[PDB]
Amino acid sequence: PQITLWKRPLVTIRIGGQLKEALLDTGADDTVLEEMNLPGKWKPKMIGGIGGFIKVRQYDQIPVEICGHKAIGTVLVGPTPVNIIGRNLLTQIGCTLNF
Amino acid sequence: PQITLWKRPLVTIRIGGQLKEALLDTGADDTVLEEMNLPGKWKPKMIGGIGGFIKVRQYDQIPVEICGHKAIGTVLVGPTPVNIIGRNLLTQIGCTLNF
Ligand SMILES: CC(C)CN(C[C@@H](O)[C@H](Cc1ccccc1)NC(=O)O[C@H]1CO[C@H]2OCC[C@H]21)S(=O)(=O)c1ccc(N)cc1
Repeated sequence: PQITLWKRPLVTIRIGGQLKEALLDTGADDTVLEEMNLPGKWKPKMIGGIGGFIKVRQYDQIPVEICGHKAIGTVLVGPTPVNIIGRNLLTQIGCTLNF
Repeated sequence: PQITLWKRPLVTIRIGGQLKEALLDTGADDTVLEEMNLPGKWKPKMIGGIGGFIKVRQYDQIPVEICGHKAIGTVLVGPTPVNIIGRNLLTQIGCTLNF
């Protein structure tokens, strides 16, 4: 799709079998989801945002379907204010910015 | 033009007659720039992201050019680690997400 920006670019995703809403976030290097259970191994990591640093759980090589487009990559889980889809997955689905 | 998301979507902007590098950020409601001493009235605000909140100064109706496209609107100024062009100005320069 082409998505304009007069509203937040919120989309439905599928992950670990479940639906969620998430924000397409070109200013995020990484995909960060609010607290949820995912299968498999994870590693403790830290990541910084505008307000400082948080602890997250890093899950690798995770399948995520975004507006019907498939990705498989790293998902961080922790106290983000909103689920965000970062560039690690936006690149997989072929996103670009256009003006 | 089209901006890839393999790397951070940094572009040149002009504001308050300084040229700066800033992120084209679909995840940001409002534009936030690194600390700078702009002229004019402002109002305090808190904005929140990963890690919590920062305090910023809200300026209104500031001219900002972004890759040669003119815009004018709200600019927040405070201790962000990166200059961020948010949706308030992205719409004004014609920016969409596409996949
Ligand atoms: C978390 C979003 C809902 C909101 N943020 C925009 C977001 O794009 C920031 C923008 C950003 C970018 C760099 C540093 C701080 C903030 N990215 C971010 O937090 O990404 C994190 C996940 O991937 C990592 O890569 C970048 C930081 C990590 S935000 O910076 O907090 C923000 C909040 C309010 C406004 N008006 C402006 C910006």
